[PDB]
Amino acid sequence: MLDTNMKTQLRAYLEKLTKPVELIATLDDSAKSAEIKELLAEIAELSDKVTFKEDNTLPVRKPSFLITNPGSQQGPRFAGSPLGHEFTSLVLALLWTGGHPSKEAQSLLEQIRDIDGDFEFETYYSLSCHNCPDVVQALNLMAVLNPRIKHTAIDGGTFQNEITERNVMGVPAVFVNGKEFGQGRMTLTEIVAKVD
Repeated sequence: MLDTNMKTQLRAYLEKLTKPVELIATLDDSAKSAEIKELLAEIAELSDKVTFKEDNTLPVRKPSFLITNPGSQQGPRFAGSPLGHEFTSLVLALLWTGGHPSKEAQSLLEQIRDIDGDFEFETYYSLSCHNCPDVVQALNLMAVLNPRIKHTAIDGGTFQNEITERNVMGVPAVFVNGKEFGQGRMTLTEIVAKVD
């Protein structure tokens, strides 16, 4: 759950929201999904621009949630716990989806918006990985920027079966359209270059 520090900090960042943001979760009856429900609950009451609904009907990982805008189905998805060192990533995805501008250069955002082709990214991370945030954040931004680019950040501690199943030896481990894309550090620019 959110610790007093995260909550207070989150409350402060959210003041940057200008558009309404929705957190749509897909849960099961497991304890893990209980945590998520509690967390998305706390987050929603830190701001009136944030709503927490749930559609446990979607053919997606459980638990998981989508960060989007009302009336929209676009945005990055977090499967498992978005805390630990990914908390900054959670904050940023909320901010970006809520209208707050990325610090990236305008010409770069544009190149990202003009990317042709459909890419379904999946990134495995651990709550304690220090090099994962930048990768997760780069792919989240791309998903907020281009509806053709999807991204699901997966907490390895909630989907362990997938870690061995895909033989993930380290994190962050990124996949695109089901196939390995790259592991370890990467920049938004290095990533954008691989997908044209």
